[PDB]
Amino acid sequence: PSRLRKTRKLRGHVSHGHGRIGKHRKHPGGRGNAGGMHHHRINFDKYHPGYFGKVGMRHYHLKRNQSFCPTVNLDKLWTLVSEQTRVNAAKNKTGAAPIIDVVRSGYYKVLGKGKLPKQPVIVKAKFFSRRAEEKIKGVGGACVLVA
Amino acid sequence: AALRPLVKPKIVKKRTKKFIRHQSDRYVKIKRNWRKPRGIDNRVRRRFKGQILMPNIGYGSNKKTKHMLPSGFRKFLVHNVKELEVLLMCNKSYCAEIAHNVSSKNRKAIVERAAQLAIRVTNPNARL
Amino acid sequence: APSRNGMILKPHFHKDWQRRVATWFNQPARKIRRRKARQARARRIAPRPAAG
Amino acid sequence: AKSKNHTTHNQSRKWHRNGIKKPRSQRYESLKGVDPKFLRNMRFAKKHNKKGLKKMQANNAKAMAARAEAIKALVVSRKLHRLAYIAHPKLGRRARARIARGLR
Amino acid sequence: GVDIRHNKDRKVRRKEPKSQDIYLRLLVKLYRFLARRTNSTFNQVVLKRLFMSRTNRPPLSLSRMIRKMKLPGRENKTAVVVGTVTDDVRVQEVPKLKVCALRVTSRARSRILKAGGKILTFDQLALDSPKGRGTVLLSGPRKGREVYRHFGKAPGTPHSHTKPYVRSKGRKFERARGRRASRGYKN
RNA sequence: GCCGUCGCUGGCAGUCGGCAGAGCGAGAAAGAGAGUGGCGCGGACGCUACGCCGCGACGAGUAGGAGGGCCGCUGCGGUGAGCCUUGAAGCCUAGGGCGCGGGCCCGGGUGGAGCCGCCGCAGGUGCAGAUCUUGGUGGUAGUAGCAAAUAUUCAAACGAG
RNA sequence: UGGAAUGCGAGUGCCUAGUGGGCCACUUUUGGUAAGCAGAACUGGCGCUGCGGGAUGAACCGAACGCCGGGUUAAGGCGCC
Ligand SMILES: [Mg+2]
Ligand SMILES: [Mg+2]
Ligand SMILES: [Mg+2]
Ligand SMILES: [Mg+2]
Ligand SMILES: [Mg+2]
Ligand SMILES: [Mg+2]
Ligand SMILES: [Mg+2]
Ligand SMILES: [Mg+2]
Ligand SMILES: [Mg+2]
Ligand SMILES: [Mg+2]
Ligand SMILES: [Mg+2]
Ligand SMILES: [Mg+2]
Ligand SMILES: [Mg+2]
Ligand SMILES: [Mg+2]
Ligand SMILES: [Mg+2]
Ligand SMILES: [Mg+2]
Ligand SMILES: [Mg+2]
Ligand SMILES: [Mg+2]
Ligand SMILES: [Mg+2]
Ligand SMILES: [Mg+2]
Ligand SMILES: [Mg+2]
Ligand SMILES: [Mg+2]
Ligand SMILES: [Mg+2]
Ligand SMILES: [Mg+2]
Ligand SMILES: [Mg+2]
Ligand SMILES: [Mg+2]
Ligand SMILES: [Mg+2]
Ligand SMILES: [Mg+2]
Repeated sequence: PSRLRKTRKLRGHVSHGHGRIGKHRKHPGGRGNAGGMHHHRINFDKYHPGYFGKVGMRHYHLKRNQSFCPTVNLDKLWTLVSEQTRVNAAKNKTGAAPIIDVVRSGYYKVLGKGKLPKQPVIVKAKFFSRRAEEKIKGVGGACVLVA
Repeated sequence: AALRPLVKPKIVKKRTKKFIRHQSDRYVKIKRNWRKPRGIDNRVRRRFKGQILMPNIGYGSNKKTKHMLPSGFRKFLVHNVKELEVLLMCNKSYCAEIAHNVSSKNRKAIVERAAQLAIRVTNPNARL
Repeated sequence: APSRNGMILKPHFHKDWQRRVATWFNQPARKIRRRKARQARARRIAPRPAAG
Repeated sequence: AKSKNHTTHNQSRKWHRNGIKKPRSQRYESLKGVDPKFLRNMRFAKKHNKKGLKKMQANNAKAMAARAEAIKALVVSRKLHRLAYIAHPKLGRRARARIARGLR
Repeated sequence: GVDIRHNKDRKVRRKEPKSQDIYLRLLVKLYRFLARRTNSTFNQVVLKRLFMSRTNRPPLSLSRMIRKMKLPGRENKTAVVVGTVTDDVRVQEVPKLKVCALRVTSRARSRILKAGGKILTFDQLALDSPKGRGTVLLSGPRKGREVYRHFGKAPGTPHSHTKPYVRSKGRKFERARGRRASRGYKN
């Protein structure tokens, strides 16, 4: 909406909001990211630190799907199964332990961040974390691997 | 037989003349409509002595008597008969002004109604 | 000139990009062309599966 | 093309347009800068302050029960002074009634 | 003339909400009435919060409302919020709660009602307890927005853990000069 | 005295009426509270709450910023049982007025076919300049000038000349 | 007994235009014979600012501005203009 913009209140003022002493010239600093090392150094150092130089090893033919590994935390682990699976193990008495298959939900690694509810589980996953496996033993449960 | 208002207060206006534009006299391209002069060396917007004046907000009219014609009535454009009944419960404080386009056949049957309704018309002898 | 705080963004508009602009105003006029030829095909193969 | 070289003219007034404010004096100032060995032992002191809790109540509740045998062992002119009493909305309610009844 | 300074004469608080919805502009009418006609500084806070932008009244989580209503003493009270009560899927047990918010997500209505709590509105609250007696005002985290991580001391500055604005994050996106003690310096 | 801005994060849903009882300006934290025993059928205004009302203080301004425009231009969706050959747009006006202003409304004339108010939507949207662009017209001015190369005169004819 | 006086509501956070040629004055002050010169310090101005006075006037004296009525002043004045 032009009728809401700022160039509709700027009709009648000579410099159109841009200065009498210093005009609105075209490119009074160069175009783009020019002068990153010479006359825009205070800005490229106060606001984009580390923008100049190399670091690390190159990797020519990088394919972003060899390193695919989406993780799920223990806090929201019990959200992969339905609700009548977590409560059925509550009402359960024969000690049976529901099998939570994670790679079926779409995660490969299991990281252990949250607390767990006191009931056994059988977590099938591709990769496990040390703590994610200890928080599962400490509640009673098995960490199955699936290639 | 004039249709008096409810109350006719004293109307006082802080200024009567129009606010002419700077240098609207030396030229014909510069109309009389006001434009706040924004030039650097301008003598009008520095408020020099004896120059043209500027429309401050100080010149505002008393709210009690703002928009009020010299007949103690406010006004209303009326495009047809039906827009009078809107005005029949504001009788003694507002008036009617039939539009410029309402032909004389309708304007006669508009002044006719406003006469019964006692609504005052500012241009009742308009077209004929 | 950069402002106070923001991104170092590289716009890829240094070629004559206004010449090779591709607008999709015929997208609704080709969805009907594809659907029409999809039912001319589903009528040419009469009882054979329509997907193929 | 010689230009003015340096000045401080308007500066002492720009400084005061938004005031010159002393820094934000907060309690519990940071512990960055303090020497390592000391700030390493203060952490070992906090890490073990809980170790003497069940012994700390045994004394806080002690001197708080003793607080009982502590405390339960100890346990301009007459005119404008009477007018400033009749003219009290609460304290003068009866000196005012005594006057209202006076005219009967 | 007087030598005052009009730099700060105009206090910038919100006189009214900027939204134009009519189920909020009616709550603001009812609470502007309670705010001026009662001597309870609760209604004044609810009114002053009904003005606030969508970024100043943030969402609450069901879990943060749990742990803020489990604090000793405040039992059988109504948890008032001015934002929305989102769900928190990483909490397994839900008690019964009397709640009053502007919105309750369709998966937090479920949990709260299956628990057995009530979900009032601000008009129901204004009828239950006009002066706001028995309530618990809450508000979600305001510095939770990812925006508040770029604010503060600019990056590339001694001890300024401020997040920079970068197209993407990777090996070769602002990791070279003002970060390595090797290449140049670091702060 | 009036206009406006700011502040009081001020006041007003209490218009609680023969199902009535008309109050919350007053120096002093809190109820014109309940129960428990010793005729005449009457009463202005208000309240588009984005509204209305009351108090004080304040009012310069380039560059720049922000807000409010029931200021204006052109088209679009709605809406005015809108206006119009009993005269639309446009233009002219020593006519009547409104608004601080941007601007606007009436009257008279001219004209001959379309046009506007409101709620939203959109933008190639407001000119005094840019040695601006195109077109038109002035003072200069009945002025400069109609001066290189010797030279014209008389009578007659045609012809309004 | 909120531990001197006087005054006044403060604190904090984003986003941000214009500017980055200045000049004058009292006092101090460096170069220069000096300059309506070149160069610093402090405060106030002009620039961005009208108004009364100084005949006139960027900067001096008074005094800072919504539109008006009455009264009184500042600095300057009161033969005539
Ligand atoms: Mg300006
Ligand atoms: Mg310019
Ligand atoms: Mg600007
Ligand atoms: Mg510039
Ligand atoms: Mg530019
Ligand atoms: Mg260099
Ligand atoms: Mg000039
Ligand atoms: Mg100037
Ligand atoms: Mg800039
Ligand atoms: Mg920016
Ligand atoms: Mg310089
Ligand atoms: Mg003043
Ligand atoms: Mg100011
Ligand atoms: Mg300000
Ligand atoms: Mg002003
Ligand atoms: Mg004329
Ligand atoms: Mg167009
Ligand atoms: Mg022109
Ligand atoms: Mg001649
Ligand atoms: Mg410059
Ligand atoms: Mg000098
Ligand atoms: Mg010089
Ligand atoms: Mg300048
Ligand atoms: Mg200034
Ligand atoms: Mg001055
Ligand atoms: Mg002199
Ligand atoms: Mg006077
Ligand atoms: Mg004199």
